[PDB]
Amino acid sequence: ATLATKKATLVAALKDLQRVTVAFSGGIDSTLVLKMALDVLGRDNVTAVVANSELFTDEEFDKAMSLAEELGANVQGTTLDYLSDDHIKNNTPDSWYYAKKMFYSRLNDIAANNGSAAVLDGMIKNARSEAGARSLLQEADFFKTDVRALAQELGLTNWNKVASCSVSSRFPYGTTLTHDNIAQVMAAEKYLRSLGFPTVRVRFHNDIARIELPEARIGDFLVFNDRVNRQLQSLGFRYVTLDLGGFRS
Amino acid sequence: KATLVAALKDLQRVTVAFSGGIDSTLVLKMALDVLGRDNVTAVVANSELFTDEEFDKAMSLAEELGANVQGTTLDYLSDDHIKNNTPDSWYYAKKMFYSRLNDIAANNGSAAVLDGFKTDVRALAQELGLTNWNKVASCSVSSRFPYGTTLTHDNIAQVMAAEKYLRSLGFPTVRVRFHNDIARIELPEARIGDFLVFNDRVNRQLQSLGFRYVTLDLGGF
Amino acid sequence: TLATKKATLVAALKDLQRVTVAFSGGIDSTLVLKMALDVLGRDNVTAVVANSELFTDEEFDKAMSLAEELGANVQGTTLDYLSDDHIKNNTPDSWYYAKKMFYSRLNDIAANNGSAAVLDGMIKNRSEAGARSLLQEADFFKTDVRALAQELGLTNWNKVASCSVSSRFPYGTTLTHDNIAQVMAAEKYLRSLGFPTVRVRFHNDIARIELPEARIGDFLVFNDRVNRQLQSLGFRYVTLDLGGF
Amino acid sequence: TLATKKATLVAALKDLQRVTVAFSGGIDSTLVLKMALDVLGRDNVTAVVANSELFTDEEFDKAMSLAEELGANVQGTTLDYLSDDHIKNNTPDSWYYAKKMFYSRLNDIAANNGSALDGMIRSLLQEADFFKTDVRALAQELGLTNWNKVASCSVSSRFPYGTTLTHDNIAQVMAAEKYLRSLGFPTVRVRFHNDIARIELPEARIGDFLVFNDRVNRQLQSLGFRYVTLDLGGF
Amino acid sequence: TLATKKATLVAALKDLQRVTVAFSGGIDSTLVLKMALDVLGRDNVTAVVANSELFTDEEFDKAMSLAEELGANVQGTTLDYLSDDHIKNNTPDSWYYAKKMFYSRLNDIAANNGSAAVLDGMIEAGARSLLQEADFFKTDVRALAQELGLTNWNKVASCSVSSRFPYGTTLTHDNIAQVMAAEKYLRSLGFPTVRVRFHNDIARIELPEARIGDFLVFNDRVNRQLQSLGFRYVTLDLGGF
Amino acid sequence: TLATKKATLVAALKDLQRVTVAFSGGIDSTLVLKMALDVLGRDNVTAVVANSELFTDEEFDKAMSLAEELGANVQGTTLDYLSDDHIKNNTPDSWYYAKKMFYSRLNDIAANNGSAAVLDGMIKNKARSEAGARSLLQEADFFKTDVRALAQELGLTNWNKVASCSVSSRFPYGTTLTHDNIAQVMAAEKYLRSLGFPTVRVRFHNDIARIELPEARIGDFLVFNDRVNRQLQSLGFRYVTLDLGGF
Ligand SMILES: [Cs+]
Ligand SMILES: [Cs+]
Ligand SMILES: [Cs+]
Ligand SMILES: [Cs+]
Ligand SMILES: [Cs+]
Ligand SMILES: [Cs+]
Repeated sequence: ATLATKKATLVAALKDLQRVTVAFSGGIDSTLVLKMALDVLGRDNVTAVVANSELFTDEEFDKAMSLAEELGANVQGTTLDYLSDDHIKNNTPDSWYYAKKMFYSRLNDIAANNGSAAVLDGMIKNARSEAGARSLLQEADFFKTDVRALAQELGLTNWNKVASCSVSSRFPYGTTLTHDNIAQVMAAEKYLRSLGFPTVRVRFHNDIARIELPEARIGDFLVFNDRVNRQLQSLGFRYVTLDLGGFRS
Repeated sequence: KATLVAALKDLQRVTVAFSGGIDSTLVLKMALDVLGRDNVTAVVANSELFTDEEFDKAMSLAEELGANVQGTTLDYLSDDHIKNNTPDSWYYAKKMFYSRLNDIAANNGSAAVLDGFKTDVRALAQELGLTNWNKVASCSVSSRFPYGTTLTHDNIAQVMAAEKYLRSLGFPTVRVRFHNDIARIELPEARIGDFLVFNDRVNRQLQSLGFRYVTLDLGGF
Repeated sequence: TLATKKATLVAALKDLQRVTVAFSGGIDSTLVLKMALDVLGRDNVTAVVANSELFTDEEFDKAMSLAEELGANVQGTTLDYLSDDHIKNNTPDSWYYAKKMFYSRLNDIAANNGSAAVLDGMIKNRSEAGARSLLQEADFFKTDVRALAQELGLTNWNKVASCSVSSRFPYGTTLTHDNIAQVMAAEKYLRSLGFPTVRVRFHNDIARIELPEARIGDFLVFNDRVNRQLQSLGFRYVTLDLGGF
Repeated sequence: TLATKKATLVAALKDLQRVTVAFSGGIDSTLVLKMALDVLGRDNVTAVVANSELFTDEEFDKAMSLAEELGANVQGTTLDYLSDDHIKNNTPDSWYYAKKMFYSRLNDIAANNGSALDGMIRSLLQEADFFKTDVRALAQELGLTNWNKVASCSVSSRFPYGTTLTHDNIAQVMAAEKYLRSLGFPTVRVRFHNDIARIELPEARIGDFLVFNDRVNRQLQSLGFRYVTLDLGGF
Repeated sequence: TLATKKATLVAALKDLQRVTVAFSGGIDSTLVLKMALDVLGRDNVTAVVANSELFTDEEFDKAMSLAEELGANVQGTTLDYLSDDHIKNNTPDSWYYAKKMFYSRLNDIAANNGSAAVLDGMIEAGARSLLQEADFFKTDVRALAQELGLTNWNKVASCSVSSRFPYGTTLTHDNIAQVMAAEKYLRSLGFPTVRVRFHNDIARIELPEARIGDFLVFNDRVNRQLQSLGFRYVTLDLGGF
Repeated sequence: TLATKKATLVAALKDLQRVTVAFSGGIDSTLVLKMALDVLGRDNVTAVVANSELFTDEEFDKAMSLAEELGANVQGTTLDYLSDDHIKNNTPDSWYYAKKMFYSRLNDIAANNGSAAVLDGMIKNKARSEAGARSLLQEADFFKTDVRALAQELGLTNWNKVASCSVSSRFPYGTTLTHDNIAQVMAAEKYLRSLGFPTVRVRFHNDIARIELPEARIGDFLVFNDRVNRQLQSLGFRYVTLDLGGF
């Protein structure tokens, strides 16, 4: 339960694996996994993969790609067409399962080709598990607090402090995702973020946009009312609203 | 004042469409004062598209002036143009309204039904003026529903309860626009700042009335 | 039946011949004072307005002028509410011990000028003092009060009623001249900033300010000024109740 | 005593026999105009309204309609305050030369109709001991209901002492206040500081102003101001 | 001059031979515990962490965990501060008599474990502040902390819960729980610096004035929560924190 | 490549043997001072932080402590920027004459330290080069990402993430800088900073102070309205205003 033996667990596991492929998201957990992998195995035996997809922002992709380079890993992007699976295109409740399946199926193809012994992700002990992958922080009982601590011990400083999550969550179940509406939602959230709100949602309800913000920031939002209204109207919405129960999940 | 009083003497017996406003109160009192309690019949309309406070306040308000008051109820929702909320709904409603007042007038015996310049009106008001006004004007609840939407007994009650709640918080000028699972709240932009302490309570309150998401329009009115 | 009620009221006044009216400034006592004046004449009506440590000087001056404007001969009287321990110690029965002291003074006043009874504005919604509510004996229903006032031209009364300052103190807490002055000064300040509906609840070294919730947002710009002022008025801590009014 | 002062006003008016009233549209000028009418009769009282380059056209018209509705024969007059250099150059006594020019014209009109009065609290109200609270009482007692709940001061107050007033800056200032008024702020001043607009609001209203920040910034910038600011001490 | 400062610390430690440390979890106690461990070894160092009713269980656990991570022999003990009448009735002397109970227990621990002194972290009970004797400034502590690799201390300061009560009000287990439950709630809304001041039936909240604007959306929710926790009135102090 | 960029830099430091560092507190000067310390040792590196009337005391003290904590012998020095007529007269040239005066002092310090060069923290993208000082990161092709790359590798985790311009930006170009108005502007911003607004400008318009804040922070300012008004009025301003178009 000491942070040191947690680290020791992580190091011996990697030494056993010898060659790894890292599912690199750009967050703190992914950064700790990629950083520790390089520190134990060296740049030649680690491959960082970043997924380019229509369900996450281009900025998240671009900074993650550079973040891996700053960590000293040979990084490789790969593009995933999530909308090619009908459960995702039609935004059923099982969408998450087919997305992760399509994602881990792609990473195992990559690892199988560069000879790697495992795919690595940044699951930590916090209902999620994925058999064809090794979550070494979860496996060594790394808690959110242990990740921040080991990250500071190593000097890792520059990750992406906000998770942002898949855009399918901005559409109701049963709604079909298209390039236009996804682009419509992404343009809206990019705007609200540029005003200073890193945690933001623009939920799609056809002609109504419903914005979720953290309740503690709603007071500060008032100065942007008219600008958000006119801008989100340029993107296709007729009504621009603010959900009074703020940012739920 | 000279012309209006002479016009009243000519009609002798009248029925007044009483709204509670500046015009309706002044005409009803002058009609009562010129034609007498025995010759004036005041009617105030009760309907599913306006709140009971407008109705109940109007019946008690006119009695205070000393006129005999008569309520009548109108099933606007029996007209398909209103039930289906076409843009022409206003016209069929007013048509349905005056045909009811003309039936009433014919049976009571009135010569006419009276309705409600403003600068000349404000002056004649000063001669007496009275209190227990109805200083706020009403609007039909049809405006809270889009044109394609069919009006039901439940959603009208739903929207009216929501506005009645928001009014009680201290926001007399408000609209709760109906979009099925979404409530869209219109407030005057100068009041949106003052609304913030009530956010969570309005959310849980309007949700218990049937709404799934409770929202506030960034453009106010 | 409105005329029927007014006639009853008139028959009561004419019969009594001389009256003293506890004039509050409100619509009801104003209507009573107007009808009393109209039925018996200025010389046979004495309107009394009570001055006490439990209400503001502004409130007293306002009632005194409202009686003067109707054309009534008006007389102020000062009451030492704090001499009775039931008020001084602010028990929950304080409301009645205050009203008992009030009607007894009205009977002393009435007894010396010659009035047949004391008049107040109680309404069909005191007995121990021979006080009569002519509006309530004739089933005036608040709607009739607004009605007879319009008939008579009564247009200008005291639109907001005055609560006693004892409501600013918790039960059992003893009132001193300074506590009352502290509280009233605090509310006079807060009203002057633009908050006509306000309370400064007294909790010894704590001030607890009650506002209409919709006005708290506007209140923020005055926190430090209000804090320093109510602190200079005797409070050590100045707080704002999260549950408003 | 509220009637003892009414008697003073009525006694003074009968003595004057014929009157000319400087009617501003406010509570005080309204009370005088009504009393002159009822004590002296419509034929012996003339209400004069001053129009000038220093007050709003809306302010003039609201006064004109109220005087007629009170039943007075009312007469408009225009004053070119900008022709006196003390007014145009806004030195500190500019108020005195404007008021002098105003009463000199009001004395002119009155002599020609034949009258032998203003709303200060000659000011027949400030003689009978009216202290603003007495004025509202006589206003309620008399049935007066409609006047200007917001007091209109001359726009020369928006410029620092020494600034010369032009039609352009005056219009600029009046356009800005007219804009801010339409947003829900009836009490407002836009102080002119060349390229800087300094906006005074009642402190109780500053909280509500935030939703309009960017709109007024771009609007007052379009009227000629470069920087649009809000005075922290407000009105 | 910094390298001579470390030397004073090393000599003072070597002279003592066996030590017990009052470990707070902060940077100073971390530096003292780490250097004692580095000079004397785990077998000659005892880290003491106190559990008491005036500080949180969360804070207790974090000091316990920080001490284990440095590799120290750690000894928790509980202190019943409310058995001293100065603390229970919260006179103004409470702070000093509380510290006396604390240093008496640690010196009792030190006498039985075998240590020469009780060490604490400060830049009449035999306690010794070695960073002080050697003249460490806050600037010098952060410097030696990085020289050693320390990154993980307790960045949050901790006041005793006696500060939430006025002098003369007596502290009980129940009102203390009430005050701490309230502050933890407010912290969970997002206000890390907060006090819930106890005035019997009145709750008085001190906040950073810059966050009072942001607080309004929680007004009614805080009212009902702290009312449910025992308060009758929930108030906000206008002069902030 | 980065392994061999560190290499060029470490080789360059060994050649100079003794150095003086222009320490700003930012990541770039932090990387250089840290590498000089790691390659040449504490005895051979002298960190200099400049105090002046055009920058805050907070920025000065924060840089001094960052160098102390990094393990460098740190030495403050003060510059009288207002003695140069180009700086006092707030022309568009002022920045250059300031940097000339600044590097001129670093060279005197260096001559007394015994150092072979003056090092600054400039990276690949006249005052610096007229004085002969050297940007060692520029010389190994360090780009912003290579600075961040190496900062993690050395453990550098604590630098000064906020940049800070000279006070002359609070004055229009025609205005000549005086000690009294500089004190006026700086006291005000230090005041506003203490209220909880780290990003602030007090623009000087003679009798008018015009305050720039982030729009997202204007809402929070309300409880401080009357105190900021009276405080800046006590500092010499007649009117204290807030720009509606923020920062
Ligand atoms: Cs797994
Ligand atoms: Cs109804
Ligand atoms: Cs009094
Ligand atoms: Cs004009
Ligand atoms: Cs505990
Ligand atoms: Cs300085």
